[PDB]
Amino acid sequence: SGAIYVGNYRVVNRHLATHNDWANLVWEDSSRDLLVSSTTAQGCDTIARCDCQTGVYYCSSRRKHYPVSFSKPSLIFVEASEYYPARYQSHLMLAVGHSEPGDCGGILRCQHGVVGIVSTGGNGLVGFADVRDLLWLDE
Ligand SMILES: NC(=O)[C@H]1CCC(=O)N(Cc2ccc3cc[nH]c3c2)C1
Ligand SMILES: NC(=O)[C@H]1CCC(=O)N(Cc2ccc3cc[nH]c3c2)C1
Ligand SMILES: [Zn+2]
Repeated sequence: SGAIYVGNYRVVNRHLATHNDWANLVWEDSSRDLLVSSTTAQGCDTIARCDCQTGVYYCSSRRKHYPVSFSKPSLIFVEASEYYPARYQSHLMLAVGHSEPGDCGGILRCQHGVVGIVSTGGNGLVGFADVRDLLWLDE
């Protein structure tokens, strides 16, 4: 679990969105595993606007933060799960690191701010849904 709170927006993994997220829906993209909902209270998380390929992510299944080198956002095949059939997930970045399904929502940050959230993993990999291209989150 986990979310990004920026301005009047809440960014979550689409597969973990709640009834309240869907009732206040702003945008969603199944191919990216992202959903953004509106909030009444202002958030002050900062989104990175950069091309960093290193950062640190929070891993809830270890209660620890880990440094990572990750790939640029790209279209990657993701095997079927109980939430999606087998498909290409877009805007996904991979890195070597520990992740389990419940780690989804952990934030990846660089020195500029929030880069994305954990969305995939397995066998010593961790995949993050990028949010740096969503410029409208800042307005
Ligand atoms: N026309 C309708 O039936 C909609 C209109 C807008 C609307 O908020 N709902 C209720 C609702 C809310 C969240 C969720 C998640 C899943 N289903 C939901 C249903 C019903
Ligand atoms: N973005 C997706 O399509 C997700 C949807 C929810 C989901 O359970 N998965 C499989 C998955 C996710 C993380 C991990 C870490 C280790 N094994 C994992 C297996 C894929
Ligand atoms: Zn950066």
